[PDB]
Amino acid sequence: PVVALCNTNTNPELVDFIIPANNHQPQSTCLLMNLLADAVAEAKAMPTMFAYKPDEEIQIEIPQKKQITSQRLNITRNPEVLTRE
Amino acid sequence: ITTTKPIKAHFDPVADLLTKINNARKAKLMTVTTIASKLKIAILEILVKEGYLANFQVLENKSKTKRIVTFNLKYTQRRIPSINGVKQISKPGLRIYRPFEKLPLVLNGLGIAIISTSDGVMTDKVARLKKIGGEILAYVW
Amino acid sequence: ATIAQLIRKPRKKKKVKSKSPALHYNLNLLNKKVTNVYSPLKRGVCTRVGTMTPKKPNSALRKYAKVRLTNGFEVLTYIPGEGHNLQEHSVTLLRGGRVKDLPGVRYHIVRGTLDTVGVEKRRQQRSAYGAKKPK
RNA sequence: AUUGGGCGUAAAGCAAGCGCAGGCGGAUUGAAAAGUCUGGUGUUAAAGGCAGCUGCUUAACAGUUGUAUGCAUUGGAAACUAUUAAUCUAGAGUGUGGUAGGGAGUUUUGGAAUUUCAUGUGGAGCGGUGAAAUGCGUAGAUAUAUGAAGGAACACCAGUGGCGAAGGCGAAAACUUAGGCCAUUACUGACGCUUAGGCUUGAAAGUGUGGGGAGCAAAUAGGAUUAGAUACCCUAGUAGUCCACACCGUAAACGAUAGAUACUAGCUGUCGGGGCGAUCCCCUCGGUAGUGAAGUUAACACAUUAAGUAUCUCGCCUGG
RNA sequence: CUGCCGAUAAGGUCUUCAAAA
Ligand SMILES: [Mg+2]
Ligand SMILES: [Mg+2]
Ligand SMILES: [Mg+2]
Ligand SMILES: [Mg+2]
Ligand SMILES: [Mg+2]
Ligand SMILES: [Mg+2]
Ligand SMILES: [Mg+2]
Ligand SMILES: [Mg+2]
Ligand SMILES: [Mg+2]
Ligand SMILES: [Mg+2]
Ligand SMILES: [Mg+2]
Ligand SMILES: [Mg+2]
Ligand SMILES: [Mg+2]
Ligand SMILES: [Mg+2]
Ligand SMILES: [Mg+2]
Ligand SMILES: [Mg+2]
Ligand SMILES: [Mg+2]
Ligand SMILES: [Mg+2]
Repeated sequence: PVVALCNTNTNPELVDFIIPANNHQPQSTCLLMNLLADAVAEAKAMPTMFAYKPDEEIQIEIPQKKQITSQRLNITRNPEVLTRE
Repeated sequence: ITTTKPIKAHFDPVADLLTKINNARKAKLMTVTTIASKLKIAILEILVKEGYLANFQVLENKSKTKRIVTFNLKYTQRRIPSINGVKQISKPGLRIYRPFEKLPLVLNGLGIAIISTSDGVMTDKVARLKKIGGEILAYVW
Repeated sequence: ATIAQLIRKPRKKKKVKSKSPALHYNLNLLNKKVTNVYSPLKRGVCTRVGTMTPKKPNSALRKYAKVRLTNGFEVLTYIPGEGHNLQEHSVTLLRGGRVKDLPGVRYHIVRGTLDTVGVEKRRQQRSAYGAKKPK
């Protein structure tokens, strides 16, 4: 079994437990990644981090380095494969 | 029920439906549309009795001058169809007429053979029961 | 192709040709016409004995013969064996075959049958070369 | 290879088009019953065929009973095809309204550039090559400035482009003219696809007659190179390349992929019509490209413009 | 940075084998 956070560009056949989500945002990823970790920690009998939790304890910050921009650009770095004769 | 696209169909009436079914199965599509004819309507009725398609609805225009049948395929929960392969026998040009003694059995009865003898389209088993044969439209298994 | 196309021009089968054509021609002599009647083996008369060289891999001296059969066809027939009594003018009873070394030769002389002698000093596979059982 | 094969790169899609006969062919209603199915009767000589049995010591064999196939006639079935009598518009056309084009022919017009000639200035080479030599030049060449004559082809625009069935089409204008795309509350009402035979067009070379000839150059002459050079290089150079009218009908005439019809993920461009109204960009309907999964292929690869799932028709292939 | 630069007699080995350890 393999679970994954597909982000609209993945073949759904390969994954089993698909989890529709983002993958480019340093906030969505962490929330979801901790959530799976949270299941494991509860099964292992250690306290949870994000799951089954109110607003004040789920709050997370946006890493450094208006709204956040989840735009895919840098298309100019895809020219035609060198050809011609 | 309303549409948005123009509906066209081929001139040959058995393989037109057959192409629609085969393309939808391979492309995993479910709902398709085509023009409605009485031969095409009758073959779809026996198909749903045999349990190869789920629903089959024939419709007419608001003027009563055109009819188009829009059928859907019967996919299981895991999304694999019930139809495995379709092949037409009595193609245009060469029409196939076989007597009762030579009525074919498709995949030892697993598939169904469409035979329109004298009372419209008719399955192979019931054709054998009445001991009467005739035009053979297509093989479906 | 198409049902209509084949109805107009049906499927014509490819022909079949023999490997020993000269053995299936019979000349009547009273009318001088040649009919095509198959015959296993035929009698002829030799015209020129000698030797030929094989194609490429093989290297040797193989004894050929230009024998004219009871018909009017001249065929080069290999004398299959070690040693021959052919004397340029003689009668032979040719059979079918095709030696691969010499190009053009497509017949063999049945040994030890008519004027041609048998192949003595042979104890193996004699029934084919024609030698009396040592006994 | 009807059952039972193929035509991009292995044999095989005619160069393309207009197309009669033939084949195939939208939907609904009525009749007939030619195909189609079925019942009855007649017949399909005997031997042989298959099954069972008997008789030869069993067998081979002989006899014995059974055992189909087709044709005709008669009585029914009416789903499909064919025939006939009619209705409908969705296929295909026509008209109105938008509209893009190097689509074609005929007749005129224009400027650079080359060559030749005319007139000045000028004074020793120019030209050509790997290096040179034929060749041109004190009869003043090359060069420079002006002018005249003549023929051929139409820089830039010019394209990750447009048009035509193909060959092909690119300076400007006039006349004549072909097809195409989009929207149609209009009209006819299956009039449609393919096409043996037939007809039309068809790059360049070539032919016949009459013009034209600036440049270039098969054939030819000379100088080089070379062991030799009838070739690659150079200097000359006729037919030809050009026009009008008559033929020839072949090309790697290639997308090496016949035409028509319906369906099958998506993404990025670009062109035209339409909808909105600065462009730009969004949507719809089409043409032309790239990438790309299912699918196909021997592999390369094709992939909504198929070589994919299927049907119709024509042409073609059967080892070297 | 384009000179020049042509030829090479015939036929031939070599994989025995996995039954298995
Ligand atoms: Mg083959
Ligand atoms: Mg070929
Ligand atoms: Mg072609
Ligand atoms: Mg060809
Ligand atoms: Mg046409
Ligand atoms: Mg016709
Ligand atoms: Mg019909
Ligand atoms: Mg009989
Ligand atoms: Mg007998
Ligand atoms: Mg001048
Ligand atoms: Mg020409
Ligand atoms: Mg000379
Ligand atoms: Mg010259
Ligand atoms: Mg000439
Ligand atoms: Mg040709
Ligand atoms: Mg590709
Ligand atoms: Mg041959
Ligand atoms: Mg040298």
